[PDB]
Amino acid sequence: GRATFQFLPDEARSLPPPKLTDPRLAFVGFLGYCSGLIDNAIRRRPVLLAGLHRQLLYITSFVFVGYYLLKRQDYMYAVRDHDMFSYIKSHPEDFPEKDKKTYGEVFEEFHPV
Amino acid sequence: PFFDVQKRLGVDLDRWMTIQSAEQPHKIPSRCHAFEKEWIECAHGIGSIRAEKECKIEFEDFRECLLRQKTMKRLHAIRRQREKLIKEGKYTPPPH
Amino acid sequence: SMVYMNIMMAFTVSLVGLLMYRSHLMSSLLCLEGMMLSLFVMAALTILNSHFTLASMMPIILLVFAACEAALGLSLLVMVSNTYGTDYVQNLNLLQ
Amino acid sequence: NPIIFIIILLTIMLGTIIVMISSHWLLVWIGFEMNMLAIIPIMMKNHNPRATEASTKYFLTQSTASMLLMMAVIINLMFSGQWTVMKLFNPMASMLMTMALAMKLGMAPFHFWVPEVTQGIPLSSGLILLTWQKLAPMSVLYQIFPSINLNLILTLSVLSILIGGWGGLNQTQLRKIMAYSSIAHMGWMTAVLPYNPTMTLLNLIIYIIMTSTMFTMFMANSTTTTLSLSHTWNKTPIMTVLILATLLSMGGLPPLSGFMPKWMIIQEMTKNNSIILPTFMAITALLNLYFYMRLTYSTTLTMFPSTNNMKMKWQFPLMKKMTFLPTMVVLSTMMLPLTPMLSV
Amino acid sequence: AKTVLRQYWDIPEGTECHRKTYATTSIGGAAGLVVSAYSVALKTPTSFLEGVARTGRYTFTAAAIGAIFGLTSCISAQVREKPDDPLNYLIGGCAGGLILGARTRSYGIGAAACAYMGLTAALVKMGQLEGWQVFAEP
Amino acid sequence: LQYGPLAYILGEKATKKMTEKSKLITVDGNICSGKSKLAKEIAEKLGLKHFPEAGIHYVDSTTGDGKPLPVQFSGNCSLEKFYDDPKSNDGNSYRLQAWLYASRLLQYADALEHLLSTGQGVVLERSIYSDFVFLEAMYRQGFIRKQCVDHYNQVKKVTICEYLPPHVVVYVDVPVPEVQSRIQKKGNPHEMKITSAYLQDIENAYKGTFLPEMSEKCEVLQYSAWEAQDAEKVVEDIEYLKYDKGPWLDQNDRNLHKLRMLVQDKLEVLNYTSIPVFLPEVTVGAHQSDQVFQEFTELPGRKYRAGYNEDVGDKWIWL
Amino acid sequence: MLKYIIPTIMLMPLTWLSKNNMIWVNSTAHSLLISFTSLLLMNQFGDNSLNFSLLFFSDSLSTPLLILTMWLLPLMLMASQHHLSKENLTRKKLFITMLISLQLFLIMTFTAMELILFYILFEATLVPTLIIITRWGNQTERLNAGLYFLFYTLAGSLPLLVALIYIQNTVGSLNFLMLQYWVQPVHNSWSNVFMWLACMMAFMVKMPLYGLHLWLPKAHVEAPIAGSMVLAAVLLKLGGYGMLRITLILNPMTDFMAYPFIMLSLWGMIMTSSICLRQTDLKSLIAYSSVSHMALVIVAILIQTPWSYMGATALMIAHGLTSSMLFCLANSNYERIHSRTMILARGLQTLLPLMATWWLLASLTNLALPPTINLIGELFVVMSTFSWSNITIILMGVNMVITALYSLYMLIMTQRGKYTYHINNISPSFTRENALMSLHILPLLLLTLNPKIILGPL
Amino acid sequence: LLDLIWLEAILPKTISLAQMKASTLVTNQKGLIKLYFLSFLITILISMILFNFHE
Repeated sequence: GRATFQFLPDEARSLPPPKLTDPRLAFVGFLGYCSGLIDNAIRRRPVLLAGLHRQLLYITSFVFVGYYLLKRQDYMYAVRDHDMFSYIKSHPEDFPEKDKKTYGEVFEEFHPV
Repeated sequence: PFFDVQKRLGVDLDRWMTIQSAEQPHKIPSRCHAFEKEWIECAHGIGSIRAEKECKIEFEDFRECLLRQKTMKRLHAIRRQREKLIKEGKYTPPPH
Repeated sequence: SMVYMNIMMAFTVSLVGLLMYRSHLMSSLLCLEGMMLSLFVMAALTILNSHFTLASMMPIILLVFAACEAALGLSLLVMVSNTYGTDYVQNLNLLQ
Repeated sequence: NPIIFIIILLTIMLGTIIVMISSHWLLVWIGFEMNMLAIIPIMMKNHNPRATEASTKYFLTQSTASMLLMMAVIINLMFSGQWTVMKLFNPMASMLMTMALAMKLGMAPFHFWVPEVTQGIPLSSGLILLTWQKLAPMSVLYQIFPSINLNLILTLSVLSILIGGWGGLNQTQLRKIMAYSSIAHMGWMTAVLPYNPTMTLLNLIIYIIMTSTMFTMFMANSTTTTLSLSHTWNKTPIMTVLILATLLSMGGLPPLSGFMPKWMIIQEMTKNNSIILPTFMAITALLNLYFYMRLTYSTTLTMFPSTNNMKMKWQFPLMKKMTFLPTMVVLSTMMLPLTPMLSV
Repeated sequence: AKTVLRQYWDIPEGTECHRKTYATTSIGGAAGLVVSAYSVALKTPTSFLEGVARTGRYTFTAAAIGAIFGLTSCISAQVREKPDDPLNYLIGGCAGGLILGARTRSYGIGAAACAYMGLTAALVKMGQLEGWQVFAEP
Repeated sequence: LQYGPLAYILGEKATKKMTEKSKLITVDGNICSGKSKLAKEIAEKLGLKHFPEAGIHYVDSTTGDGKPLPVQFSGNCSLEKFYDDPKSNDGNSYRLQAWLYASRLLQYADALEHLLSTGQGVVLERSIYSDFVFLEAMYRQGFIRKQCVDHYNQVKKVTICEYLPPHVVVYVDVPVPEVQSRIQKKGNPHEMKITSAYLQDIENAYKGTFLPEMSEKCEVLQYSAWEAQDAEKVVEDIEYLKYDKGPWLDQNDRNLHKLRMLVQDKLEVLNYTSIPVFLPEVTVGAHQSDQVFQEFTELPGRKYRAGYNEDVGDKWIWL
Repeated sequence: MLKYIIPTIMLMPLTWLSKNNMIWVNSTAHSLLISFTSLLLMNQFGDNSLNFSLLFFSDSLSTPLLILTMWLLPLMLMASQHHLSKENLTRKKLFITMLISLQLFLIMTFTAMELILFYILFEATLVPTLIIITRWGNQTERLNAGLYFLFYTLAGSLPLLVALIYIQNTVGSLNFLMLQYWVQPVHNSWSNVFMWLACMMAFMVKMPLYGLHLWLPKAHVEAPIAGSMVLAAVLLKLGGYGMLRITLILNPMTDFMAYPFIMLSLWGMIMTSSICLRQTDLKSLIAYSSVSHMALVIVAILIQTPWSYMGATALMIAHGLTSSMLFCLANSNYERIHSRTMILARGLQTLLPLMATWWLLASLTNLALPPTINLIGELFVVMSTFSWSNITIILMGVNMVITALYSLYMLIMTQRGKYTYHINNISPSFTRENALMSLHILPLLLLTLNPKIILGPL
Repeated sequence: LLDLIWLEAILPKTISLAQMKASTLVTNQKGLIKLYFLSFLITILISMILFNFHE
């Protein structure tokens, strides 16, 4: 949690990175693929297959940004579990070892209809 | 949200004029300068949620350095210790 | 001491019934500029006995905005009388 | 006039940065002082005698709401003399703090700051600029957060949606219908702020997006609900389908993404064994939906396009950043497993 | 304040039927002042001795409700079987609500004042009966 | 005429084209008197782009290319059908006046659009102010009702806010009602027998109604005779040109005036007269009904898809 | 579902992608082809259990219920074309796409693998239904009925989220129904009443009790083009089955307070069918039949211990096919006489002889003539609640009495004559009018041969 | 006489209940800038007396 005011810090090197052909990155920009079609539909285009140069660079936008956004999402869970397991590792008095007991110990309710 | 730009790049936008013992342009301290430096020494790496219930000694006297609350009460009650016995002797001390 | 109770009693020159009411709105903008010197003084009594040596530039800067603030508010109060001739806070047209 | 309109407009967001970039209560005083100085011209531009009699009702409400803040600073100047932005060391100060700042964000008390300004300003164009003043004090309640009384911040917030809800069923003027349900969406976020103060910002970033895209849709002609009828068959029938989608999204229905906050925000409100608190509010925003249904029953059912007037010409306004707003304000509910790990 | 509840919820618990309804008319009596203060402020100026808010009968109504609101319980707490129960304290709902039903005539208000007040009556003592806590922390 | 903020900070359009050549001029006249015998004749010498008066097809006379689409889609009350003056009808004879006013307003919204763009004077035929003179004898002849008279009377205070007045406004040489022979001898088979109640009343309504703009600071040049015919031709050519700069303005009222400094009289009229869909933007009709100015919801609400073939004529891919 | 959702989304960029009037034949062609693939991998075996792929499917193992959900888009397009063909093609492309968009979420529903995936898909509907209610109806009382369809379904379903998120952080996580091996019991308390009650009441608002049925003859009375979402809204009512997923486990031992749900829904059953014999609107006649013998399952679920789940499952798709066709019998014979008043349509049975069989074999399934899927369903419910208390044969027997006099009253109103009027009503029930009236009884009596496919676990 | 009355009486009472109280909160907010601020002061004092707020 240290090294304040970074977009993503230096210590995110040992994370996988989240490489492509993941369905979110297909979906990020699929809505942008839908968004460029709206961009024609607002203005009485009347094409719905209009100028491709407006219909491109929406795809380029979301995918690049969404990739560069997801590198810290996988970092923040990785730094989340990293600090929990240390506090699990110290203080064993807050984390006891439960006893293993099979179904020869329990006498449950017993409620039949 | 607290972006904290001024910790990244090392300019002090303000900071100097924040606490009672920081710079003192010609080094004239306050009346409670000795307790500021002592109390800030207590809670530094402490995360301030345990500092409210652990330190609790270096803060309380510092509150009582500044307002002099019970010092003025121990002084005021001496005006009622004596000074009903104005007429019952004990001037104490004679001048000077 | 009692030099703070008076004046903390004198901070109640807001009192909100007479901070926008009644008419002749100049009477209400009056106590908006007169609510200062209950902040300009109440700061100045605290920075000065307790020798901070640096925060006493803040009472100088406390006037500089509140003068420019109230001067802006006085510009608009001509505009309510430029359209009418009388300020009269019981003017109300835009409901809520 | 054109260049000086930027320099006024530029310093509005420069006023709110110093609110966030500060370690010192004097600078956060200057920060949204000059915002109250640099909004007053934007109220004026076409000089109509309601606007002059509206900004002056705007003005002194944000002069006192300024002025009590400096009173709250000088109290805990006396107590321990530290001026960092942190816990306020005095319950007589923090009480005077939170319900001073509740006027700038206006909560349910400190009431008519919100309808009486936003109604009838002839600049209905924007007045999207009333999203900065909801953004500056929220950046102050992120730090003050571990020093409150926990009753006042809820009682201003339990009253928030119960009275921001009822207030607008009795309306036609769609600026007031946007002015209302703007106290309600300040009710959901400060009911949560004592419990895990992030997953508050999730509600705010959603609220900037869905409200900014509502005004841009409104900038063809739209003034009143009866005028919201007469553009389906005249201007563009695709506008009627779009204005349906955002409202049904902003009501919180789970096929869209205005259900993204609540779904997450109850994950925090219970988990803290507080159950009767969300069940009141979750059933309260239900008649916050009867604004939107009965608004969608105007435009999407061909309700009387009379007075034959043809717009045989095209439209050339500037719908800036509009093509990407109802593609992140509707379709994002699947694509946010962690938005609350970017913003956290 | 909260200590009023710390003398309400603490000592009587069904018995001592005078101090029960002496303290439980203080709270409901006090809230008549709160509805009086906005009815002279949010409503315009009344007659010569404000607060004289338009129809009156405000603090005349509110303290009368809390006057019976212990009394319907503390009678019926001990006379039946001697606990305090959710069905015990249910009884103070309807006829406790019917003060607002008696004045400002019924047949459309009074039974609706009876019905819904009986819903919110029993849940309160049910609250500490399960240990419910509204404004909590971890 | 301004083009956004970015072009406006480099070169402004208030006064480097209007070098006193604003000269926004109109005529008033009466029927068969000041049509084009005097109005259209003076374009040169002074360089004044003439605009026609009115008609149903003015919106058809723009946006293209350009041929006028028929009276089904632009359903009005049909020049040479309302001459039956139907005092008892469905109807409506008032529904002409709505489209008469909106075809009127777009000429004056292109007038100011043309000047600051170029710098030329413009003669109009009848301005936006002439539309109330018809209403005087539209009222006293029984083919109108009240609660329709008040409607455009409420539009007049709404839609007319930024309009700088015309300059040497000419009441044309108008006879002593010789129009009863002018409406007959000059043809006009459907302009017919309807008596002096429409003849005399509008003539009495040119004097007592048009007087405040005639008494507004822009000096008028009035004639009342048979015609100009080289007696008021050059006299309204030369001595009106001397009244273009010298004997021209008193309170000055129209100059693209003292806010011509990239300020509210320089752009904020020349940015609100460009793109003339915001000019008839408050031309939205009644509260609900008004009992004359209506269109039903789906019939004739289904007369729109016939006029919406592809909804934009030509634009292709790849651009 | 591996990919059943993935072809049925590919139906959607086929409709607008097409030509002119070919848009009807292109959609109905491919939509029938899923009915092989729907059957194909499903109906496998079978003894504890078929977890299917992942966190997206438990394959709807012991409750099939899903093949019937896939008939309908190639059943409604042939039904809706009667009075729809006057609008624009741009809106005719819309009304096919939102109908597919209703089938998309129902496919991930009924399987759903979880309980929180269920709810967000349980509420993912009601937006595309409401568009079919408000637009595309007839004259007014659409708009209040558009609001009565909300605010019962949505007021109840929000206390699910308070309780389902409460379970997710109390006992492990609810994410699987097969991590429900560890279940602590739920005793008698004052908080465990509400945990049972809030988790249950949002299902009662869709499959109605006698109270709170007030929205059901509102949306079905004033209804789209030819029953076009009314066929969907009868599946959606029985698509609130998830009480079978919840209450079998997950507070298993609360029968203590079943009794205000029994007696309200067992006496209401004998009355809400009795309150319909004086109906004058024909589509409101069927709309109360759908109240009565749907509410027999509510006393069949809360009473546990199968020989009821034998029948309570068979009753969900008993009138899934019956009450669909009865709406189709009334979506027809309204195109010819423009009123739904049951008085006016007399003089019949001579003019349209071929559809006389379609009236009877509909109304012979409520009389239910034991070798069908109907009296194999009721006679397991009857032999179940007999073993609760013996006295319940009385009310449920008089239920069998009045619905016999009820179903024939709709038949016998057409066996009259002399017709008095009606130069119209010529059309002799064309090839489409019998085709979409078929494919209802053709699977309905077919499955009576081996109805082991229609059974729970059980 | 029952199914359209005493099921329709209790729940569409709530429609006519809230709109009875959605009128007491625009028609009593009728301007009166004199009477905004007299009502802010009651709110600022009642926070002092009531409860937890100073504690």
